[PDB]
Amino acid sequence: PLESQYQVGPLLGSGGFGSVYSGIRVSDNLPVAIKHVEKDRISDWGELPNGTRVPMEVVLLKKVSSGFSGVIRLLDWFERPDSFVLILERPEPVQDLFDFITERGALQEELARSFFWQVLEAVRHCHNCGVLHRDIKDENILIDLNRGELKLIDFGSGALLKDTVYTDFDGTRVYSPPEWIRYHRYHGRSAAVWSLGILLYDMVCGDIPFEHDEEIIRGQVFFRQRVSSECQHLIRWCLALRPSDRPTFEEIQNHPWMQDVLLPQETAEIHLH
Ligand SMILES: Clc1ccc2c(c1)N(CCC1CCNCC1)c1ccccc1O2
Repeated sequence: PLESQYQVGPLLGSGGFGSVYSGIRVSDNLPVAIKHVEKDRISDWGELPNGTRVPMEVVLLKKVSSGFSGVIRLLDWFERPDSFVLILERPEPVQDLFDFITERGALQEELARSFFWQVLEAVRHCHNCGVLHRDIKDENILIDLNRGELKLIDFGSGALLKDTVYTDFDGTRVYSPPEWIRYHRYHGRSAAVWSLGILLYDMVCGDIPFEHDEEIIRGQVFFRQRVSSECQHLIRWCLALRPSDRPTFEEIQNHPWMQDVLLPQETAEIHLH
C-alpha cells in the first residue's frame, strides 16, 4: 500500500540518513519526502505505544510531530523486509540552509537573527517533547522560501533527552563540543548550545569557525567577516569551553542581539522573495 498511496519523484539526496525522494500523496496532492533506510544500517532501536520494534528515529519523530512547529513532521511510516520507509513533510519551494549560505555567502544580521530564532524555537520544541537532536547544522535545516519558515530535519543521530551524561555521539564532528573531543562525554543541552554557536557563526560568517580538533579545544573564535559586537558576544558565549559557562536557551533568547526579530513572512518578503 506504500506504492499505491504515494507517487514517487526524483531522488533529493542520500547519505548517512539513507535515500530521500520527492513524492506526492495521491489522496490530496500533498508534497512529501520519502526516506528509505536499510535495516542493516540501523544500530538504534526503540519501541512504540503498542510495542513493535522500530528505528529510534521513528520514536523521536513521533514525539515531536504532534502539532505544528519548526520540525519536519512524520506523516506515516512503513516496514519492508529489508528497510523502513518514512513519509515526511516537504515544503515547496524549499532550499536547505547549507545550499542557501553557499549561494548567498554570509547572511545579513537581520536575516541571521530571524533564522537563528526559529532554530531556537524548534530545538526548544524538541527538548519539550523529550527529544535531543544531536546534529543541529546548516544541512539539517530547510527553508520554506515562500513562508520564510525554517524546519529541522534528520533525527537519525538523535536520542531521548536526559539529564545524565552521554558517552556516544554520531553527529557532525565540526559542530561537536570540546568536552566530546577531549573526554567522550557531554550533556544534552549544553552540547546543543555549543552547536548553536557554531551554526550562528556559520550564518553570519558564511563558514564554520573550526575545522580541526585542536581549534575546537582551543575555542578561540576569529571573525573573518564584519559582525556586530553584540553578535560576536552571543557567539563567544555559546562557544564557551566550559559547558556550565554557556547560556541557557532563555539567556540566548533574552540576549540583546536577539531582540526585535522579524516574523517569518516579513523575513521572506524582505530577504527571500
Ligand atoms: Cl525536501 C525534504 C523534506 C524532508 C527531508 C529532506 C528533504 N531531506 C533531505 C535533505 C537534503 C539536504 C541537502 N542535500 C540533499 C539532502 C532529509 C534528509 C535526512 C532526513 C530527513 C530528510 O527529510
